[PDB]
Amino acid sequence: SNSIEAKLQEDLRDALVDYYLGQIVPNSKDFTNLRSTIKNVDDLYDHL
Amino acid sequence: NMVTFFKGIANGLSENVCLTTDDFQRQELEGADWWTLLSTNQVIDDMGLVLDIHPVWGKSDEEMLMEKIQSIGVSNDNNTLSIIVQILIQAKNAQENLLSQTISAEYGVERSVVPLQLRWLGSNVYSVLNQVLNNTPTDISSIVPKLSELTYSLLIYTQLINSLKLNKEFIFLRLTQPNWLGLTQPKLSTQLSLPEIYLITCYQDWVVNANKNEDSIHEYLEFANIKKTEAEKTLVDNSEKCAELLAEILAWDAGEILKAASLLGLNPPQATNVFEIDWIRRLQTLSEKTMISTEYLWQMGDLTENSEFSLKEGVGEAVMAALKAQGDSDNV
Amino acid sequence: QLFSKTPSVTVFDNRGLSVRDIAYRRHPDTPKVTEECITYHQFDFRGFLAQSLDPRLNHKEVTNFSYLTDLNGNIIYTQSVDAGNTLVLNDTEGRSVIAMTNISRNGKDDLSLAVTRTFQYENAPLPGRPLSVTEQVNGENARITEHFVYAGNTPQEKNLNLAGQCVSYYDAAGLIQTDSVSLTGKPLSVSRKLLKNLDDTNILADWQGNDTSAWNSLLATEIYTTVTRTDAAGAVLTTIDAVGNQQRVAFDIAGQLSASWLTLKGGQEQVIIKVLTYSAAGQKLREEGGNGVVTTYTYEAETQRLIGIKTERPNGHAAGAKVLQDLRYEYDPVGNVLSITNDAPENAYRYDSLYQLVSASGREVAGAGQQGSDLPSPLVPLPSDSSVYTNYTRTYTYDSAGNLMRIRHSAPATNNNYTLNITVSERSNRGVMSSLTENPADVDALFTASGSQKCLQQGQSLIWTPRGELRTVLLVARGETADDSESYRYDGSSQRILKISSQQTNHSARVQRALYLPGLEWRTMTGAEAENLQVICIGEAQVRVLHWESGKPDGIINDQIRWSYDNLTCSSGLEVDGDGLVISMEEYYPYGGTAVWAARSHIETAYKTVRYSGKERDATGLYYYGFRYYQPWAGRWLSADPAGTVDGLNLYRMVRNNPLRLTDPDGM
Repeated sequence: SNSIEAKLQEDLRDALVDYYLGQIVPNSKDFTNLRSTIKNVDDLYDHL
Repeated sequence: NMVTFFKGIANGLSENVCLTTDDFQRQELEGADWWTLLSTNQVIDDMGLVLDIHPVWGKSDEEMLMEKIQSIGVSNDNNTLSIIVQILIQAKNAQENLLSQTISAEYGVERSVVPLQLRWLGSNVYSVLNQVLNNTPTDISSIVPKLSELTYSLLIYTQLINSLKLNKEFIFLRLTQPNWLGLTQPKLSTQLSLPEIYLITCYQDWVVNANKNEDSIHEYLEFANIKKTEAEKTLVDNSEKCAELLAEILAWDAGEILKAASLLGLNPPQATNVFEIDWIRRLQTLSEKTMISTEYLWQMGDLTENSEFSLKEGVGEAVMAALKAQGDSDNV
Repeated sequence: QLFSKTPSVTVFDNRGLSVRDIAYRRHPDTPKVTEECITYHQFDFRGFLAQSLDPRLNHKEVTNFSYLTDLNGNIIYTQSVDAGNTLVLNDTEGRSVIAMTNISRNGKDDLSLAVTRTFQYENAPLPGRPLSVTEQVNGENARITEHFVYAGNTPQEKNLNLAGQCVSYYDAAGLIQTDSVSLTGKPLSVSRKLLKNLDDTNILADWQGNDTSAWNSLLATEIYTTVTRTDAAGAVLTTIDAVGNQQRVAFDIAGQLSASWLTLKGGQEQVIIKVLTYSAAGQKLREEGGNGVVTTYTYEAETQRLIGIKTERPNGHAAGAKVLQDLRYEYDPVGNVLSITNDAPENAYRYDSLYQLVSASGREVAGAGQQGSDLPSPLVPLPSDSSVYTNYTRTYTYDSAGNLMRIRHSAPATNNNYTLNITVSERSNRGVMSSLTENPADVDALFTASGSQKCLQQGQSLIWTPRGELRTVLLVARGETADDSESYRYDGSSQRILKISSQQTNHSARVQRALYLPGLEWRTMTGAEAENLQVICIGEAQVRVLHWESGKPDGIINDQIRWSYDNLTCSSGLEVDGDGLVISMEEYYPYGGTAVWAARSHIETAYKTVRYSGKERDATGLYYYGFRYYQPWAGRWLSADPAGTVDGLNLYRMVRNNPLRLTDPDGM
């Protein structure tokens, strides 16, 4: 079933999340000053 | 045990198998004694015995006995030749049948294939009769173990063949066509290795699993193998025709098969050795598992090789395509 | 008991048919192993058994059977490595049409050995009943082995109740002209005519062409008709073997036999019984024949396991009080014997958990020697000695599959100890005592494509025929002389209607010809002075009687009547006169070799041939069992019957090897 792959996309969520915390936080030329945003949910509001 | 073999064979050879000058100076046989002629052009022994040639699908009983005389022509008369063929064939039949009846059938031997059993031992009826007379060893002391080793290898061959429930045509065409098999080696008779055994396995497997008659398979193998090797290489045409025939035999895409040969680099495309068909068939098994494009199924080998990503992501997507399409075929 | 945990099981597929045999078999004196006594059974997608095996062939990887079938899936043409490929073929209406067997082992097997028989029928308006059948020699001539001539419906046929009926079964061995029948449907007479010379071994008994206007050349002068009268109960009022033997019987208020009186040829008719007592089970209890002895029998009334039998001449008998025997017997829970004894010293037995016999120690008569294909001399007179039947041990051994191994023995009273060992096929039931051949794979060459043996006891002459029947033989002879040979006629029911043997070269030329008929054996040992004599079915199981037409005895009367002890095995082990003295006592192993053989007088040897198992001896020692035949030195059938498939794999499987496991010997 597609359910089988339906995990992958959560993995992709995690990937994005780390790309935020790992790359964006130190590499955000945007938002370079502002921090907080510790949790995934945050940008779902702030820019998503 | 061995003495009882030599018992019948040593006496019966002298009794009936000894073909004679009068047998070749019969009422119709005018002029020069064919017995002498064949006792010159070696076909009949000085003991009158037939010089038994090994059977092969390249010819047949009377075709061989005809060519035997026609290749030189001590008589030009078709009548004399043909009836002499009748004479030498009755002689050879008696010779061979007697040897079959004499060999310990208790060996678990089907008498009907004794001469081909001999040919798998490489040996022939005539050389058997030669050794038979070389000692007439109807006694335990004169039986040299070289002779009994044949029966021993027959114990092997028979337990095998008895598990096979062999057809004489199989062994006949086998020894005729090792070039159709995966191997063509000098003393397979003794080497008896795993490749040969697996060839037997996959051969019989294909036989039982195929959609069509065995001779239709032999026809495929003629039309593919002999046809490709008529000249050095000779068979562009029968790529598709063999692929479709095999598709009739096995129910799978001829086109897919042709492409399989293409990626195998087999030119001409006709997979025509038992191992080649078996590989192809394994590909079909993989198809029966997952119905994926065999191109990619084969491309999958590179995945293990890393060192690059584009092929990897491509085939990855291919696996997803398989997942969706085949899963859907499994679920819709 | 160690017999525990030997159970039988059955195990099924999801169709619900038992995919294997299971037992749990232990040899008791080596109790650590219980055998792999289990075997393969295989059934098609129609649920019909395609295969089953001897386990001993399974790792040998060679198959044992074939079956072939129609729509409706009935078996047609079918083989086993012992039975050979075989056919009987039948109408839509199941009427038989043709029969064939004896086909070789290459697969291109030779039906020129088909041994054919085929069947022929009425036409419209008549319903299609079989008027005839013919042999066909495989690949060759057909000859009309019988007709079944159906009557019309004349007032005559009404009178005779033969309306539409077979008034003339023209047949092998001649004709039975069925020529009167009762309103009770019972026959009332039938002219059994033999052949024009029934001792002619080669006149056809085949009934070609228009009608008996031809076959008058072939039917007998021996118009040895039978005639009959009947109760409304259908029990026999009287019946008369028209050569002159006749019978009458009477019964109790319910229907048990109370008396019978049986005319020997043209004589008076006399009662067989002096005193009678049954059990309430209708089994015997306390009887006195014309013999005038008290005999009595004692049993477990719950089961009629006879615990014993006693005989005496009673006090006040014509020859006074004299005990003649007092046998006692012992049995297991399922009811296998374990020992017997008698007085006027004991014997005892052992079996596999399978109840396959393994031991039979007892006492057996000195001087009889080690068993051959012979009958010894009797001890004469009957020993009063306490000992000449010296104690001994004997034992049995058997294959994993349904085949014997060996009999093994000691005679410690004389050190006459020995063992018998059987050579047997790598691949079939074909097998014999190892001195015929020691080779267990040569041995299989010795048997026909129908698995009958190619040659006799030690290679002597034999021919098998249609109806499968052995029909000529050379039991033993000097220099291959035919003057010691033997041959038979039988009817289509295989009724062994006539013996014709020679034993006369430089010998008494009394040609050993004997007829057999309803009520009758007629030994006709003709030409020394012809010894021609009848003996009658005084019963069947039988009292027995004799009448010389010629070749009179010495010191002995014509028409003398004698009773006999067909025992718990019907074995006629003792014979007694009308005066309560024993003529002869004899006994035999389960293997059928004699334990004892004795008589009070010597030429009494000539007068007794029905013996152990209650069956007829053939001349050498082997028994005419009754359709098949039994060899005692081998302790086996000398005869295959693959129709035993209903009850076992081995074509020569004798019996459940404790023979007393089973009740009644027809000897097929």
